[PDB]
Amino acid sequence: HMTEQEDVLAKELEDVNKWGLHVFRIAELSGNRPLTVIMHTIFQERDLLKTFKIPVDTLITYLMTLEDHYHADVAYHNNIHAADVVQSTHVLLSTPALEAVFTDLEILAAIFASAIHDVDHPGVSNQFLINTNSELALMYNDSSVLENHHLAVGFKLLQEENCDIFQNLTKKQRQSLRKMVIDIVLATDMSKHMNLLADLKTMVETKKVTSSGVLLLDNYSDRIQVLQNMVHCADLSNPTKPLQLYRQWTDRIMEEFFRQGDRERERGMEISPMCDKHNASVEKSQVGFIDYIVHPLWETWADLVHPDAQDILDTLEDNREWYQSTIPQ
Amino acid sequence: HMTEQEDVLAKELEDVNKWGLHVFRIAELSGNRPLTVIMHTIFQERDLLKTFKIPVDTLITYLMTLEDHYHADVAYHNNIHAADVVQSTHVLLSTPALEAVFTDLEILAAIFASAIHDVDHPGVSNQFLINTNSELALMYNDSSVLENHHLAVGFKLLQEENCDIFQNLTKKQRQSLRKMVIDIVLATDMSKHMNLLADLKTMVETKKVTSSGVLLLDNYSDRIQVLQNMVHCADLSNPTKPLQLYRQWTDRIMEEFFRQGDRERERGMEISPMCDKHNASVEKSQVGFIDYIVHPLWETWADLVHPDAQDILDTLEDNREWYQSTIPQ
Ligand SMILES: CCCCOc1cc(C[C@@H]2CNC(=O)N2)ccc1OC
Ligand SMILES: CCCCOc1cc(C[C@@H]2CNC(=O)N2)ccc1OC
Ligand SMILES: [Mg+2]
Ligand SMILES: [Mg+2]
Ligand SMILES: [Zn+2]
Ligand SMILES: [Zn+2]
Repeated sequence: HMTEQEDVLAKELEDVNKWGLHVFRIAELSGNRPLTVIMHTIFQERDLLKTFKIPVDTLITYLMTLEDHYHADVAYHNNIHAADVVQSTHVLLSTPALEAVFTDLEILAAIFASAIHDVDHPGVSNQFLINTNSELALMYNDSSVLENHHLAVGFKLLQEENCDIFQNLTKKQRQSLRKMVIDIVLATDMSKHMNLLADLKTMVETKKVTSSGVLLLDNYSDRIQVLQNMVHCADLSNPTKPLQLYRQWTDRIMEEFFRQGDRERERGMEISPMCDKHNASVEKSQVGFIDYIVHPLWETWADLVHPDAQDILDTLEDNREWYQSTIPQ
Repeated sequence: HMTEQEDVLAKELEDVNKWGLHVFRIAELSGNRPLTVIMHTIFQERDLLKTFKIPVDTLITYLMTLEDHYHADVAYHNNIHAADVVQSTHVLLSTPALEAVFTDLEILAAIFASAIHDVDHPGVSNQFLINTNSELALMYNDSSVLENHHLAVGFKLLQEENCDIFQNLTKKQRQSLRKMVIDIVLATDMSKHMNLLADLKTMVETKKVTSSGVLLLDNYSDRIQVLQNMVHCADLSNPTKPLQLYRQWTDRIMEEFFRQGDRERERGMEISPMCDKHNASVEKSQVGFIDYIVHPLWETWADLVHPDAQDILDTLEDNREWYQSTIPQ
């Protein structure tokens, strides 16, 4: 048996409540199982195994199969990105503006949704699967193709031998969870982003708070909408992390994009924007990504949970300043 | 070779442009192939084989497989209902208010959509497939489960040997058709009906007509919306047909509903509304169906194509009066 100083994985896992968790280091030290150990740590930390009577060996067995179904040959959409979205949602769930707001079931749904939200991603976009007449695009009628697929795989895996982590939820619990999880993952579809954000701004206009700053969320509609946006912000959280995490995420999305561009090229198709290795502006793309998508979203979020997300918003403008100012790589 | 007086099938098929076509008689006389002969007649009549260079043996082969994938053990959602929706859309396409309004591609899409809109229906509702945790509900995330499935089957069958009736459309034609067909079939989802109708009323408020009464439809949005509502009206056209057709449709939907109710019963589930053979009011249900769904829809349609649908609307109030007035069966 090892000493505290020796068990470097447990040591890193103590940072699970922090924005800026060294998730790549956790991936390396867990033997490429970041999703499994991070999910397990989060479930213990939130006392979710006890609350829903999830048997630990059932949780581990489900986590392993789910993690097995992220592709390790995909540079960005893989188990490490899933672990990062899970961990980022976990931190956002604990912002003071949201203190005691969500039930345990809603917390389960948000973390479970984050965990499966990209399962079995092939490293190519919805648009590429539509344009190449893939079996998934045919199956799903060109509409939210991957996000529909992530949901169906994440639920189906629950039926494997000893994988049903929801076996002791009541029928009604399982039905509400399912509903919430579907609503959250479908909302990760980037073609939904402009309306999601437009409607988030609208609900922030008429938000109600207790005198001590806690949000009041009285109904399903308002509750689910915060959770959809929360997970979406978690998904789009790379540029708000410490620069050295951020840069690694940027190298991985570019590598994945370039590989799609190469498939397009050998298939004789037009190369999609930002997917051409011979014609790339990595830094300018990040500045555009931040100016057009990431900052508008995080500014509205910070409004919703004011002043909780101020440091996140400062880091984001800093990283934007850095990508804007650097000498190209 | 037969005489005109002997070829009773060709004789019935001359009624293809009429509301009140004897579709059950066509089913019997075609050897249970109403969808095939009615689609073929409509394609010839509209000169669609020539316009899109569909080879006749390709059309027939696709029609036969598509018709084979409607279930003959299902009382209502079967090949005869598909043939009736196809034929009813065909007549609505020819209302004077819509004279020369739609391109040939849009006409193809509406008739093709009608033809596949219920393919492989199992005779049980979306809600039953969700409640029994079926593989389709899992696949499609509880959302438009059957309508997603109808689309995916109708497109997939095109890939069978000699079934590609769209082989000579340009890539861009095939892409617009696909888009239109998906938009039309997804709109047949009854959970979409209240919003479809609310939005149809809104567009009727600001509709524009030429001085001779032809609708002006300048953009995709307005065009697709009329086609969605057209096919939806065709789907919900049973109570607007001559009484003796109407009554046969009513016996078939009740029989299908009762069979679902029986599956629910033997599975020990609660029996869904109108699915309990031991507790049914066939006539009152039709009056409710007309008052709540069918008449509100057809009144708005008749507004849109005024005065074209007046006879349809008169027949509907007549049939409603009849079901209201009868001695229970
Ligand atoms: C390609 C450069 C511009 C965009 O950058 C990024 C884009 C994303 C969104 C991904 C890409 N596809 C998605 O559906 N979600 C995430 C991280 C990124 O960089 C760190
Ligand atoms: C069950 C009696 C009340 C409803 O009657 C009818 C309902 C329909 C709509 C069908 C039923 N399900 C659907 O998705 N579309 C069609 C014909 C009917 O009667 C002639
Ligand atoms: Mg995704
Ligand atoms: Mg249907
Ligand atoms: Zn993601
Ligand atoms: Zn139908």
